[PDB]
Amino acid sequence: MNVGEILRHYAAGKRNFQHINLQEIELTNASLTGADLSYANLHHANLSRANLRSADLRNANLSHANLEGANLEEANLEAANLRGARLAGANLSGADLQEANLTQANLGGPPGADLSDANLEQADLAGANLAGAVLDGANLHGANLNNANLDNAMLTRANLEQADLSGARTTGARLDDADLRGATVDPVLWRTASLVGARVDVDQAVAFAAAHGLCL
Amino acid sequence: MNVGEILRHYAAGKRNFQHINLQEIELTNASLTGADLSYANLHHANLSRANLRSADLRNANLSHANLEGANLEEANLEAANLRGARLAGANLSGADLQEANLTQANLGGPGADLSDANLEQADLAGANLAGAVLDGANLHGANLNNANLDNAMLTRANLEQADLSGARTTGARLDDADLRGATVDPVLWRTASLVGARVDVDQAVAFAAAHGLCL
Repeated sequence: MNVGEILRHYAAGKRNFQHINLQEIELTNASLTGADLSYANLHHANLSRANLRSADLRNANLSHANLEGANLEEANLEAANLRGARLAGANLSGADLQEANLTQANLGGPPGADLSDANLEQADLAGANLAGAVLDGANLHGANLNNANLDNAMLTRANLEQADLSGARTTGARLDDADLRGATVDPVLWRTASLVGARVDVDQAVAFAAAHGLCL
Repeated sequence: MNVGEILRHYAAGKRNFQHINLQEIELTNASLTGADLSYANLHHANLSRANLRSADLRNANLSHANLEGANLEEANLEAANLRGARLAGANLSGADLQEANLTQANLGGPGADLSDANLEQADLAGANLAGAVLDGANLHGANLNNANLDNAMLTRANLEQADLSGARTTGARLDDADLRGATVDPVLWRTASLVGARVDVDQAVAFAAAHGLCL
């Protein structure tokens, strides 16, 4: 299916486009709210500035898709493939992104995506850039953040239980009131992140002290 | 006994002056090394710049004594009363000061040197040790209530079982100190350098907590 066809259909009030192939498509500025694009192929698709608010994108292939500046508020992205996707400035506030693959995804730079209150449970964000991103209130229970860039990323009140932050850059990260229990973190995180009211284990508290040079 | 008598005796090679009353005495600059002054009364004595190296001053009353700039290296001061004593610039390097009462004592505020001193069980409550050097000192079980340790150097010091409640610790260097079991305020965790400092599990927790972490 091409651009014109699908815009027409949406304008007619059609909302079921599930399984549709839209690889490489130019839907810049396109307005597709409430659209069911579950299981859709959008590999390398240009959705720059698109409005996808409340879309069903569950299981969609969005690898290396440009969503830069797109609206995805309360979109269902569970298990969506977003590997290498360009999301700088995207609004994912409230989105269901659980189990989604966001590896290598660019979510901001010295600009930042908004993921406030998003569900990122079990999401694979390994190697992702979230520098300056906003994840205030987000659920990252069990999320993989290996080698992720969280420089200046705001994670206040976020749930990082059981999360892996190995290799994550955390300079300027704000984890105040976050729940870190059971997360795997490098000792540098203790040195870099602000952690006021952050919730931790006993093992974590010890690690925190040790990371400041204390011996036991 | 007055000044002249005792200087003469020392110059003769007499060393036993134990129990001698020298209250209020002016022994500024006096040189009294190896002197046994155990149980001596030196209340409010001026010993400014005195050399007391290797003296036995055990149980001596040195309350409000001016020892400012005095040498006390390897002196035995165990159980000496030093309450309110003026010790700015004194060298107590290597001294046995255990059980000594140093409450209210001024040790720098230019500091005194207490390197490698034995301060076990010493009462230093309310003392001023600002800028003092206690590197390597043993303060096991010492009372440091409300002590000023601003910029005091306590590296490799033993603070096991010590009470530092109310102690000011801005700029304090506790690197490689042993803190196990010491009682400290949470502010100490915030203010002192603690690299290689040895701590309890309960201390590690308190440390985190003092940085705002919740359990």
